[PDB]
Amino acid sequence: GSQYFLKVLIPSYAAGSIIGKGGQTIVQLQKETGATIKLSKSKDFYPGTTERVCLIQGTIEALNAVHGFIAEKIREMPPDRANQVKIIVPNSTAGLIIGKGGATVKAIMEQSGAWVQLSQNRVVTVSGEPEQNRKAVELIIQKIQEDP
RNA sequence: CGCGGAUCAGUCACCCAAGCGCG
Ligand SMILES: [K+]
Ligand SMILES: [Mg+2]
Ligand SMILES: [Mg+2]
Repeated sequence: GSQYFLKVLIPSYAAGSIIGKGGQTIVQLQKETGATIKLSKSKDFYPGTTERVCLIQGTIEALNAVHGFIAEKIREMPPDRANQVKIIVPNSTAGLIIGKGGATVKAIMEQSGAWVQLSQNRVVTVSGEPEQNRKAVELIIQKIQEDP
């Protein structure tokens, strides 16, 4: 199957619950999706964040699924960040997500009901309700896929 | 590459050190 990458920012309070005791949860998730998942270590934050990074590699569907799981776990806090997803895209993909004078991010936001913003990489922050975020991430991933 | 799993890690896995191998 065709393999793709997704980098997601995880607040440190959520990492415990996505790895699980002795790694059980992350293993299961990797085994069930076929995805490979790597978190940066506890104090390895994305430049100018307090967030760890989660490298996911797998099929388009596995990326949406892994990210769906991560979102859920983040939604169970120890305020703004409860309902955001941040992902890291190459400048190339960043360019594709925006679109001619912002047409594309506007289309995405219409289709999702999410509020999407962009900060050699940029972080994309998606804002809204679970199903809204999940929808926008699907469109974003689709544009990760389509960039050669 | 395989076994291993120091130290880190506080739901902490994978990766990574010693050490011991197979090719
Ligand atoms: K090993
Ligand atoms: Mg091992
Ligand atoms: Mg080794």
